[PDB]
Amino acid sequence: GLAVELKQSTAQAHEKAEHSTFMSDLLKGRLGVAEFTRLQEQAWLFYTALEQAVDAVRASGFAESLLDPALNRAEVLARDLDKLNGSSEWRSRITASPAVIDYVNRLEEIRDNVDGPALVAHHYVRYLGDLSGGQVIARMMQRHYGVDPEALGFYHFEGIAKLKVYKDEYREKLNNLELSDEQREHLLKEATDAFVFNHQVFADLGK
Ligand SMILES: C=CC1=C(C)/C(=C/c2[nH]c(/C=C3N=C(/C=C4\NC(=O)C(C)=C4C=C)C(C)=C\3CCC(=O)O)c(CCC(=O)O)c2C)NC1=O
Ligand SMILES: [Fe+3]
Repeated sequence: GLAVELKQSTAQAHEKAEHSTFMSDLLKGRLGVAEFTRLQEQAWLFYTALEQAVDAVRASGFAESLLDPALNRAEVLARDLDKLNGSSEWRSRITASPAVIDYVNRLEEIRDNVDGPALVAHHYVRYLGDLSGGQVIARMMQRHYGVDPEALGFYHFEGIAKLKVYKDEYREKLNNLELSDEQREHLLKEATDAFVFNHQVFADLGK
């Protein structure tokens, strides 16, 4: 089924991204809230784009049930960024790193083409990862750096009760999407690209 094909097809790419030096250093406690704050700022930029593409694709009637508005992160992230930075100065200060320009560009292309299969791929890579590994990242931020849980809204998924059931239903929804061979292939290739973008985001943060 598609959920299994996605996981396996992308496993290599998930591994490259997951074990990048910046994320590895961040999670081990080698870095700081400032570095975590920089990541969330870059994530705000790309979640903002992702969610415009989700909106376009949901509106077209494609994969509707999967593209649960409860997953939207951009607004909670801004709120986390207001707390982390102590004001909204960040909105005028932040600039997309080169990795984020490419990532955001691809998201805007998908938005504008209203490319359902491609958007699903990006949705899987960001949201199922947030739901899967996000409590680990949040827990490390509180543990290593004393980050206040109120500045970790991005990881809380307010509005979802049983998380493992949610993930299971999300995978069933993936397995239920109607897709041509052409569309399945395009989705799978796009999932690898999504991991490729995210790894470069961390590389650029590492620099
Ligand atoms: C850009 C980096 C990055 C992305 C986009 C990412 C996404 C991601 N991680 C996942 C699972 C997972 N992710 C992790 C671990 C991590 N996940 C993390 O993001 C980090 C920092 C860790 C480090 C511990 C583990 C253990 C699983 C298995 C859980 C599952 O399959 O639901 C899944 C679901 C796999 C599936 O069920 O098909 C996705 C889409 N993981 C990443 O690392
Ligand atoms: Fe992960």
